[PDB]
Amino acid sequence: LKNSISDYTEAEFVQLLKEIEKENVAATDDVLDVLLEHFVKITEHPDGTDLIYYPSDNRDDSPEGIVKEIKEWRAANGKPGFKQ
Amino acid sequence: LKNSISDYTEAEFVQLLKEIEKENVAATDDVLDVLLEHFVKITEHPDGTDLIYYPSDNRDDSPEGIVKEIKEWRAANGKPGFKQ
Amino acid sequence: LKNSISDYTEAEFVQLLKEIEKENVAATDDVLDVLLEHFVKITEHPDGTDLIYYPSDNRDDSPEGIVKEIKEWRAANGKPGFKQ
Amino acid sequence: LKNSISDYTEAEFVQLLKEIEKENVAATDDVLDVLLEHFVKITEHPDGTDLIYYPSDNRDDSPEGIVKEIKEWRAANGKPGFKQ
Amino acid sequence: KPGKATGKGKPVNNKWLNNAGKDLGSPVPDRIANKLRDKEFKSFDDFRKKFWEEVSKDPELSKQFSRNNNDRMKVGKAPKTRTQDVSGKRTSFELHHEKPISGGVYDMDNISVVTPKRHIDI
Amino acid sequence: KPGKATGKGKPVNNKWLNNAGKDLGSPVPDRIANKLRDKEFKSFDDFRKKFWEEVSKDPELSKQFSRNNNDRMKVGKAPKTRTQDVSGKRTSFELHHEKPISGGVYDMDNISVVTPKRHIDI
Amino acid sequence: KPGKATGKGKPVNNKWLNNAGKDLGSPVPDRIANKLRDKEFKSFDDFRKKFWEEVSKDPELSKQFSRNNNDRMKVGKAPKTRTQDVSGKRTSFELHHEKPISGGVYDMDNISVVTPKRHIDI
Amino acid sequence: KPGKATGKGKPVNNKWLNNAGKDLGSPVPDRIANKLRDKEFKSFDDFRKKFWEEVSKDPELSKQFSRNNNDRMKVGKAPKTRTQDVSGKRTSFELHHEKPISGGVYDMDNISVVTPKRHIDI
Ligand SMILES: [Zn+2]
Ligand SMILES: [Zn+2]
Ligand SMILES: [Zn+2]
Ligand SMILES: [Zn+2]
Repeated sequence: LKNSISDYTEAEFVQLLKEIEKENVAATDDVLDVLLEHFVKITEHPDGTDLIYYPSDNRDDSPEGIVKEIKEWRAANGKPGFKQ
Repeated sequence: LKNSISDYTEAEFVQLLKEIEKENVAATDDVLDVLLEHFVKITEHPDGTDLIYYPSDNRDDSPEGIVKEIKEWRAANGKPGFKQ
Repeated sequence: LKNSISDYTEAEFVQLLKEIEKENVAATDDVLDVLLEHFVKITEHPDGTDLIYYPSDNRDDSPEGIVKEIKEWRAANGKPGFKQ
Repeated sequence: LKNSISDYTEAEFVQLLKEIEKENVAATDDVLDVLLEHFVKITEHPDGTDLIYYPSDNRDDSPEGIVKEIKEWRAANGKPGFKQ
Repeated sequence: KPGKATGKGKPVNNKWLNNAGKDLGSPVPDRIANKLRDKEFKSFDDFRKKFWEEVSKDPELSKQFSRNNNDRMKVGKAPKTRTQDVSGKRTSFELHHEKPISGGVYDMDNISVVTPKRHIDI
Repeated sequence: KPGKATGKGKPVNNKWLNNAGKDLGSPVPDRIANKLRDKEFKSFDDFRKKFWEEVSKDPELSKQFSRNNNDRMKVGKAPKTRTQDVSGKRTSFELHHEKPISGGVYDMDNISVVTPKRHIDI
Repeated sequence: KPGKATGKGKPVNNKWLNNAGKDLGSPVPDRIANKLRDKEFKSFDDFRKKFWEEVSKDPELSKQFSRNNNDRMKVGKAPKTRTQDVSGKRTSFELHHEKPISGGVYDMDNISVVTPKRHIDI
Repeated sequence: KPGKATGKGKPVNNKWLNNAGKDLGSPVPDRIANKLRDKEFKSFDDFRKKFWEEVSKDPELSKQFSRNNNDRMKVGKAPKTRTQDVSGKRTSFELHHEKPISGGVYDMDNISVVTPKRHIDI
């Protein structure tokens, strides 16, 4: 769990999303909610978890779609992107 | 890793599928391939991993769709289903 | 994560302890601390996490030692033990 | 799973060992055995898994002890060590 | 305590939970009631779990949720609400009883789905 | 050893890998070549990883694969082939050089995608 | 098939498995037999699991194994053998019946612990 | 901001942190200072991480901690304190500067280890 989007390559952020998907189906949300808090903190997107649970119909509801939307928003707001 | 489809509730099989999804994006397939061998062995479906990587266009490409197809096939062939 | 010591076989509680050991060496304590809160809640031992990080010199500092101390304390206080 | 000891910092190798410890207590050895094969391959120690299951009485039976023995052996044989 | 589910619920559109943060929230879908009716549950929690799992199996309702929320319901957990409808640690849809113990615990006609924000106001 | 990618590849339909188990297999998509051309790679393995990641970013190609295979490519791994096209431990599409070292290691026009079964026959 | 454990086993030193790769291997510890005697098991596998768990609980025997092997036995799995005693995929101590079905499946006096290498020779 | 570690610390007994919840807490071990002296760190956090890792490598100090706490320090994290010395979310030993910015950020002689409870009182 890095404390900055700049520390994540696109592939590593996808791994983070699949870890969240695994906790989604776990018995409880104890672990899930901690991963989501981290996701919201580093992404800095105003809609937070909506990127995961309420994806825009204008893009794919997939780990790849989530990364693309984050990339576009952070770029449009002059924020550092994923680690190249 | 139970050694029988009858030991898995539908929810638990979904957890197995999300574990496979996590290994899908891991650096290597070392762990993934072991989980897939197990998946093929307990499911007993002739198409094996195709249920995961080559889903029929007549059903959803999701953990839920995979479980439904397995349920329908095992029932149609007189094989025990998921643990109720 | 069951919400009762009675739902755990001794082997399953050991798995819980090894999961905690894995998070112990993770980059941060975000996940670790949630597992520890759960551990303290179900065990009901007044010393809480001390059973893990400050084991009595009168027993083994191992997953097996932790389970034995918990078993002895819960039995001595008339509380339900591990699932047989 | 890196394919070289030089890609692992001492802390990261410890994480690898705790992952092995977790699989040690899993229901089966399917995953465990793959992690062990990887461990044996990158370490290149002739005794392989003995470093984990049959530690010398001249050092600690702990993740830290395992790393130290590997460091000493690879250094004594002119092999590259952990990533600094 | 245990009991059996009763009730008929109500027909819903393709925007079932759109009004979960208003008034008494969204009702129990009649197709869902048909699957849960006359079934015994050890507790309301057991009911809540079976409820969401049933929602994940109804094609008309599952299509109204994202892939991540569908996975949540498939294992018996309530779907996450929108960020704007959360309140503290409560971040998922909750079931609310119209007529409290003062009852009908398993009365699907006395049960509805509401957001955390709205539930607190109630 | 390192080098730079060169070549133009070829235009492909919505069934790109349908003929990966026949003849020399499927060619490098021209849109993919455009993204990899003139880029340096430390090894062919590095090329292979970047190749698949590029495929996952091309909407016209990603739609030809399932969600699980798209995730594989997104991290640089080759997609899994159909069960019928596997051979032992080799269960994913492989890159084959038409003209071996006897060369063009990064020559996208001398590279193609083939299934394990077909690769062994070659 | 199911059955009940019988037998007395034999007293062992602080090097119980030192001779597991010779002759018929190491015998069932008498202290272990005392804990398993007269107990019913659904299969030999069930017996094998309970066997190792009992070994992990005996202070005199657990001290003869490393921390990693103790964790294995604690969950019913056989301890790993030394690298020199393995044979292919068989890397853990195995239970061998002296008198086969030609019997005594749960007869602890007809059961012993042997290494893969030695078991194959037998 | 970055800087270099300086100082000599102090000799400690086999109960180094026994007084971490009193006065200014426990001092930086002189053997630890010898390993960190003259080394550059990007931040105090970087120092804190290297500090604990060094403690895990000192046989005289590591033996004063349990196996779980040793693993924590091995990766740069502070050991967990006793339940009685925690305070809210702060459950691990903290480093305290005697003379604040009003300084010596990397001055090991101006740094000590204290428990959450005691740190708050300070
Ligand atoms: Zn209510
Ligand atoms: Zn070739
Ligand atoms: Zn035999
Ligand atoms: Zn301070």
